[PDB]
Amino acid sequence: GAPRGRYGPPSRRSENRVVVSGLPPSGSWQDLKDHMREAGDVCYADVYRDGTGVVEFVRKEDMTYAVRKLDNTKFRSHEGETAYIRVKVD
Repeated sequence: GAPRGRYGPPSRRSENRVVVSGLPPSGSWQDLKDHMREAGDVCYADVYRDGTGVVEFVRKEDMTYAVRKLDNTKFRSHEGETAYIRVKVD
Protein backbone atom coordinates (compact mmCIF):
# COMPACT_ATOMS: atom_id res chain seq x y z
CA GLY A 1 0.00 0.00 0.00
CA ALA A 2 1.92 3.02 1.35
CA PRO A 3 5.50 3.62 -0.03
CA ARG A 4 8.73 2.31 1.61
CA GLY A 5 12.51 2.92 1.89
CA ARG A 6 15.35 0.95 0.24
CA TYR A 7 17.36 -1.73 2.08
CA GLY A 8 19.01 -5.16 1.48
CA PRO A 9 17.60 -7.52 4.22
CA PRO A 10 18.51 -11.28 4.36
CA SER A 11 15.59 -12.69 2.29
CA ARG A 12 15.04 -15.95 0.34
CA ARG A 13 16.53 -16.45 -3.15
CA SER A 14 14.17 -17.78 -5.82
CA GLU A 15 15.67 -19.53 -8.88
CA ASN A 16 15.89 -16.01 -10.54
CA ARG A 17 18.82 -14.42 -8.58
CA VAL A 18 22.47 -13.53 -9.35
CA VAL A 19 25.54 -11.68 -8.02
CA VAL A 20 28.01 -9.57 -10.04
CA SER A 21 31.71 -9.54 -9.08
CA GLY A 22 34.76 -7.38 -9.67
CA LEU A 23 32.84 -4.04 -9.74
CA PRO A 24 34.88 -0.81 -10.24
CA PRO A 25 35.75 1.51 -7.30
CA SER A 26 32.92 3.93 -8.34
CA GLY A 27 29.87 2.23 -9.99
CA SER A 28 26.20 2.10 -8.94
CA TRP A 29 23.05 -0.06 -9.30
CA GLN A 30 21.87 2.50 -11.91
CA ASP A 31 24.67 1.67 -14.37
CA LEU A 32 24.18 -1.99 -13.23
CA LYS A 33 20.49 -2.08 -14.28
CA ASP A 34 21.19 -0.15 -17.52
CA HIS A 35 24.07 -2.54 -18.32
CA MET A 36 22.80 -5.97 -17.20
CA ARG A 37 19.61 -5.75 -19.41
CA GLU A 38 21.35 -7.91 -22.10
CA ALA A 39 20.21 -11.26 -20.56
CA GLY A 40 16.41 -10.88 -20.46
CA ASP A 41 14.98 -8.57 -17.77
CA VAL A 42 16.48 -7.21 -14.52
CA CYS A 43 13.64 -5.88 -12.37
CA TYR A 44 15.99 -5.35 -9.35
CA ALA A 45 19.51 -3.94 -9.10
CA ASP A 46 21.49 -3.10 -5.94
CA VAL A 47 25.21 -2.63 -5.21
CA TYR A 48 27.60 -1.58 -2.47
CA ARG A 49 30.26 1.04 -2.75
CA ASP A 50 32.29 -1.43 -4.87
CA GLY A 51 33.79 -4.90 -5.53
CA THR A 52 30.41 -6.62 -6.09
CA GLY A 53 26.70 -5.94 -6.83
CA VAL A 54 23.54 -8.00 -6.05
CA VAL A 55 20.71 -8.42 -8.54
CA GLU A 56 17.36 -10.20 -9.15
CA PHE A 57 15.93 -11.09 -12.58
CA VAL A 58 12.44 -12.10 -13.68
CA ARG A 59 12.90 -15.86 -14.39
CA LYS A 60 15.33 -18.77 -14.35
CA GLU A 61 15.59 -18.89 -18.16
CA ASP A 62 16.90 -15.29 -18.31
CA MET A 63 19.03 -15.83 -15.16
CA THR A 64 20.61 -18.99 -16.64
CA TYR A 65 21.25 -17.17 -19.99
CA ALA A 66 22.91 -14.30 -18.04
CA VAL A 67 25.67 -16.73 -16.99
CA ARG A 68 26.04 -17.71 -20.71
CA LYS A 69 25.81 -14.38 -22.62
CA LEU A 70 26.19 -11.51 -20.08
CA ASP A 71 29.41 -12.51 -18.18
CA ASN A 72 33.02 -11.38 -18.73
CA THR A 73 31.63 -8.05 -20.06
CA LYS A 74 32.90 -4.50 -19.26
CA PHE A 75 30.84 -2.30 -16.83
CA ARG A 76 30.57 1.51 -17.15
CA SER A 77 30.88 4.00 -14.24
CA HIS A 78 30.11 7.67 -13.46
CA GLU A 79 33.94 7.99 -13.05
CA GLY A 80 35.26 7.82 -16.65
CA GLU A 81 36.40 4.23 -16.10
CA THR A 82 35.06 0.76 -16.80
CA ALA A 83 35.87 -2.55 -15.02
CA TYR A 84 35.25 -6.09 -16.20
CA ILE A 85 32.63 -8.06 -14.22
CA ARG A 86 31.83 -11.78 -13.82
CA VAL A 87 28.23 -12.81 -13.14
CA LYS A 88 27.21 -15.87 -11.04
CA VAL A 89 24.02 -17.36 -9.63
CA ASP A 90 23.36 -16.37 -5.99
